[PDB]
Amino acid sequence: LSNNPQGLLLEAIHSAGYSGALAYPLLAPEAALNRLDGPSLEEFVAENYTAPRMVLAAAGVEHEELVSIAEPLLSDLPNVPRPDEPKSVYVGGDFRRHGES
Amino acid sequence: LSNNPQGLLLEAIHSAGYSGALAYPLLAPEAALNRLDGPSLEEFVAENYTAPRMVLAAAGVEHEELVSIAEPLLSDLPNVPRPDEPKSVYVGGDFRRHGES
Repeated sequence: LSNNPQGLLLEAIHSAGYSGALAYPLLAPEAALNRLDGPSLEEFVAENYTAPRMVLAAAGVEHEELVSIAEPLLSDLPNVPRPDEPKSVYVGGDFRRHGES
Repeated sequence: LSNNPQGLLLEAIHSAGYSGALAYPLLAPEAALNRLDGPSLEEFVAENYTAPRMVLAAAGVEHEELVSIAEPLLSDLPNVPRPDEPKSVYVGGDFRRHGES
């Protein structure tokens, strides 16, 4: 990953400035990469992929046929309400990482 | 190197909280290691390993014997003017490095 310092700096800004929900990394550090599992992903999806968070957008598709095809395949999901939004607070921060370049 | 964090932190403190002389690292970073060479060592030794900065100390040796064997081996070194010691100021802040969990 080190070959793209721009993305690294953007991620470092997020990690070092935000605290919590927005400071959570986006690129799966080594330990978490080692620890992740199929059941972990399955539980994450089952808990977070609920109906009030599904939007089926179409670009050049007629509405009538689109809904006629996507109603049977989606109307049977459980109606789990939206959880509380993950709150984060912005603080200062200084990140610094030496390397070869 | 990471197996002993104490030495790493001593080196880090020296580098961070000194500026030139004491800040010069002791464990030869990778770029310096690649740059280093035999002729460079030759020149460094020939420039620095001079007589006015050499002490030969014995622990269990008669002084007469030691001097009688050492004078025919060190008396002909060139007399140099002992170039001055480097300067270093203390003002320094923080070093932070992220590793294992």
